[PDB]
Amino acid sequence: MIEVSEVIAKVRERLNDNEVGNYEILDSVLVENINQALLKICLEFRLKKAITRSLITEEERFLTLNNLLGIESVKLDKKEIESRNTIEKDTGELELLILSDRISVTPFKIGELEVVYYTYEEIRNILETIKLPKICLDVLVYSVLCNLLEIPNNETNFSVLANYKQLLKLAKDNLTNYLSLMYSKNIHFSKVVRV
Amino acid sequence: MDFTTLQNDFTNDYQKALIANNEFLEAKKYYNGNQLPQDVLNIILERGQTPIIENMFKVIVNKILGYKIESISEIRLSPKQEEDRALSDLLNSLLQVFIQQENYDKSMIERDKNLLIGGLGVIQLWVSQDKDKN
Amino acid sequence: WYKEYNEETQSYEWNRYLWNRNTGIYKSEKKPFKNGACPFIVSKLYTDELNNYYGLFRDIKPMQDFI
Amino acid sequence: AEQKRQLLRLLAGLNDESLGMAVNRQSGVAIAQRKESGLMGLQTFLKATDDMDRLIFRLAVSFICEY
Amino acid sequence: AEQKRQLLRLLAGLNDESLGMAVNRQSGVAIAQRKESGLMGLQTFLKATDDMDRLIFRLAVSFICEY
Repeated sequence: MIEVSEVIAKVRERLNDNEVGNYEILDSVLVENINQALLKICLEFRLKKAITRSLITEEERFLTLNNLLGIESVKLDKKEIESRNTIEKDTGELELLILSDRISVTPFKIGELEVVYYTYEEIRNILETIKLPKICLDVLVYSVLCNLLEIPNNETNFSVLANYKQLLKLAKDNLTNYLSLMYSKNIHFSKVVRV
Repeated sequence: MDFTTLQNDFTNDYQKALIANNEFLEAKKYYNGNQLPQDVLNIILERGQTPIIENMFKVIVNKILGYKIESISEIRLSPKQEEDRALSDLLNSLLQVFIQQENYDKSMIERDKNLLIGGLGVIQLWVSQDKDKN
Repeated sequence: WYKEYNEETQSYEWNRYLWNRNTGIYKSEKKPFKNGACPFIVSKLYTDELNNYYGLFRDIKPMQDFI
Repeated sequence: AEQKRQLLRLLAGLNDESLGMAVNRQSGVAIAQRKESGLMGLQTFLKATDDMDRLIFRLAVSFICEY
Repeated sequence: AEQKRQLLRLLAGLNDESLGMAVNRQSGVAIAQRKESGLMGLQTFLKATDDMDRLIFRLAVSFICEY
């Protein structure tokens, strides 16, 4: 778990804005930028998988998720749902209807939905805590810092942004290392193709 | 002689001959086109591919059995002594109604197919007498 | 054509029944050949498990499909 | 496609293509002659045809000797 | 695939393909003739068939001389 205070402190130090009195960058701006960074980080690395198992009937037809990034598996009464669409097809094959963070089934059928998806748990207060591995700290800083360096404070801000991009790439490499060590098999040989 | 030892000896004989009868049924399934396993068939059909089965050993068994169809062996009898000839030339005339019956070639070709596909060949004989002292 | 053994003589005879589904039996004759012989002569090439006839079609069918 | 086209003739027993040799091997029908063997792959089909012909002629002899 | 396709004919004893030569070697059935040997790989199968035929005809002679 990462506290927001330490991310904020590192960003303030890096922006030469570690002054309690002045705060040229408002904390609302920093919290919004941290939300954006959490968005991008959780989308690119698929950090947070969530499972929701609800029921849809004729009364309520939609399943309201929260902070949706992507759906990787849908079951309806232990039956695979195959295609995804946003158009509300009248009849045909059974598809999953996505309505911008509302989930239903296109040629509607009474039943239950077991959906696997991805989530943010974004923050709104400086005293909150980000439920992410500590290795994700440097990728949060260097990603939110590139978002703020492009305020035209200095004539050489974009070269500094370019340097921070490489630093961010290295941080992402570290994060990928961690994720592979956690959630991946410890294998050393491949399997023969069986057809 | 009663049901108890008949059931127990049938169980002992059937359980110790199951690993060979399973291979016999596998061999008869492989001879009749069923050559792919269920998981391989599923892996092929999930890619939208038509599973092609080359039954390359059915033609081998058919070639060996085609050699055996026309080389059907009969057994003739020869006399040991000189006085046994009138016996043997009698019995060789009496084996012809056993040779040229309709079931003989069918039983021999089924025997050779069972001996080649699997390992067993079983042929039974009977002494049926229908109505006219025959 | 049905194989049924008689009770006067103890041998099997074949009897013919011309009938229709959901109508009944049109004509029923018993032993219509003076010996009780079935007129049909059948032979199956390549009987297999599940009691089907296999033919020469099934082993050469995937080659034709691939062609 | 050429490989499966050759395998189609192979799988049906038409390898050892000597059918033209085999029909000229059936010129001698003098008194006591055997099959004068050619092919081996189609011999199951020929044997099934022989057994059905034997059953057909047994039934035909049983009809002729009765009617 | 071609190597294993040749090895399939090799492993079943169908190498030295002289079956058509061997069946023409069995034309002489005059008085006292031997097997007139061709193949060697299938000879175990032919010998097992010969021994089962000998047992079959021993049982058949024992039935004929008794019934």
